[PDB]
Amino acid sequence: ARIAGINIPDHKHAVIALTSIYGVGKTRSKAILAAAGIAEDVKISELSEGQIDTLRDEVAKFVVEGDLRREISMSIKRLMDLGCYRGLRHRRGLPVRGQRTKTNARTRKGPRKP
Amino acid sequence: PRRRVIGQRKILPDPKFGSELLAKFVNILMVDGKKSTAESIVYSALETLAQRSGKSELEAFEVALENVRVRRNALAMRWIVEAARKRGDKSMALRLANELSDAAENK
Amino acid sequence: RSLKKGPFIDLHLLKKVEKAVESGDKKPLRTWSRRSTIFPNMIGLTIAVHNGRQHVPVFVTDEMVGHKLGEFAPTRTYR
Amino acid sequence: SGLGQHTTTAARLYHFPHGGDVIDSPGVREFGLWHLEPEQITQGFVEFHDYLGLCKYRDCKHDTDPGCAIREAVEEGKIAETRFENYHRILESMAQVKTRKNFS
RNA sequence: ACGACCAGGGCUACACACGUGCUACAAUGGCGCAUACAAAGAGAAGCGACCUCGCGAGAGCAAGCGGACCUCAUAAAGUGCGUCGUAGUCCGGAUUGGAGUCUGCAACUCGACUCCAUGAAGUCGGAAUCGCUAGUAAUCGUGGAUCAGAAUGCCACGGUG
Ligand SMILES: Nc1nc2c(ncn2[C@@H]2O[C@H](COP(=O)(O)OP(=O)(O)NP(=O)(O)O)[C@@H](O)[C@H]2O)c(=O)[nH]1
Ligand SMILES: [Mg+2]
Ligand SMILES: [Mg+2]
Ligand SMILES: [Mg+2]
Ligand SMILES: [Zn+2]
Repeated sequence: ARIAGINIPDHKHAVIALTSIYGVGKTRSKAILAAAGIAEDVKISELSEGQIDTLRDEVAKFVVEGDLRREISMSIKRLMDLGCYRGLRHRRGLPVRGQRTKTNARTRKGPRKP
Repeated sequence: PRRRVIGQRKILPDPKFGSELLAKFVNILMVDGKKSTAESIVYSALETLAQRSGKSELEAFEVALENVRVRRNALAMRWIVEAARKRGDKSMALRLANELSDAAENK
Repeated sequence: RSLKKGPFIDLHLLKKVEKAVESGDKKPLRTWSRRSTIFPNMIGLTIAVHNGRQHVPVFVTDEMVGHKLGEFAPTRTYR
Repeated sequence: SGLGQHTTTAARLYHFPHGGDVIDSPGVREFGLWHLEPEQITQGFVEFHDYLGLCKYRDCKHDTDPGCAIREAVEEGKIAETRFENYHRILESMAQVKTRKNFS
């Protein structure tokens, strides 16, 4: 089973296997299975090809691929090329939305070194 | 303890079997004051020990208790519960049942 | 962040936009409104945004519409 | 017989033929380390500056602690073991000088 | 002028260090559905039901109540069934983007919360060090003071134990 989301989902339940695509969490995977008509506890076994391509059309409304990687990235490129204050935060790897930088900024800064 | 020499508390026994010793066993596995989820694991572990690992459920626990021997019974029950947590099986009722099976056959 | 019923802008800076459209572009306009929402009628102008001690001119760009003027002025010098 | 004697006194001042002054020192066998914390003992050596912040934990005694990157630099051979064994002799001396008390 | 007024900024910075906490690393659990049991307080420029709309934060309409009456207010763990089957996972939720709610002249610096998506480190922690002898420890939620708004802090209150 190869979706428009070319990366192959694991041979498990349907709502878990759709989560592996970049851009589909737990809630959006429930919305696709509810709109198609497939139960969430149905595995990749017995999921016929007539039931896979109807999941390709429901996911086709949303851009969820490396094309979604560049749209998140170029939205940040809109900030950094503009010269705004928020664009300066992303270029140095600092927190943006109000987190402190005294201590406990290990996610943004990267590993410690004196 | 230097001056205050007192005894130790006598808790109410097992409501299912009437066993004083099994009431101290469920309190060791009990964490966060969850009595209702602790005794359900201990009862399901002993029923696995009774039906598929030898009859006389009250005696089958005692043979597993005897090989690992108030404080002598206390340290024996604590060694069963703490070794059952670091196993490879799926649930706590399955892990502690295999520990009592190994303690009955002293291995 | 802000509710959709009316984007906020100060009254003194809104008056500075209206004279700038009619009389043409001028020298960069000194102001203190770091909280105003940028409207499309400001595209092209240069607004000097106060950042604590001085005024930094900001050339308004098309994609700046909707943002704040405080998002273009660093308030501290880092070394 | 096998020792040295301190005959000359504390300090006598003179001048160079080019410029500057000289200061003589007494024969001194004393070690006053009552000044500051043992964090400043880590700063008292040049090459150990560049190896800080490389060990496992953020605080480290560097003697009985597992994963000391300073001890890995001595075991590699870039730092001689004479300086490392004398370094913890300084730390064990502070377990013996501090005993009674002293403060300025 | 070491006084006083106002605007904006700082008190929230960031290569680091230390103390104090929360949530975790999970099957004594995670999630979905069904469902049972608290005590103690707060409320008039206030608590705000019912009804209606939105996935939701909420919004509209609009009673009751200065209160053992009304409102906040459906306590949570637990119980019953189903599911995942020991893995960086349906663990854990950081960080970031996008779209919004509410408070207030006004949420950029620097607010709370919701929704979508992303899913860091972490698989029980060295030397060292702390609390506690019974309804205590552990853990579960609730309420209050401060407060326009802003609780992992603090003060109280019970549930299991
Ligand atoms: N062979 C030899 N002897 C030397 C040399 N330098 C010094 N000495 C001798 O060593 C001795 C000690 O010298 P001195 O300078 O007095 O020592 P000091 O350190 O000043 N002593 P103090 O602690 O009393 O001040 C003297 O007898 C001196 O002659 C050297 O290069 N070679
Ligand atoms: Mg996904
Ligand atoms: Mg999770
Ligand atoms: Mg006491
Ligand atoms: Zn070290």
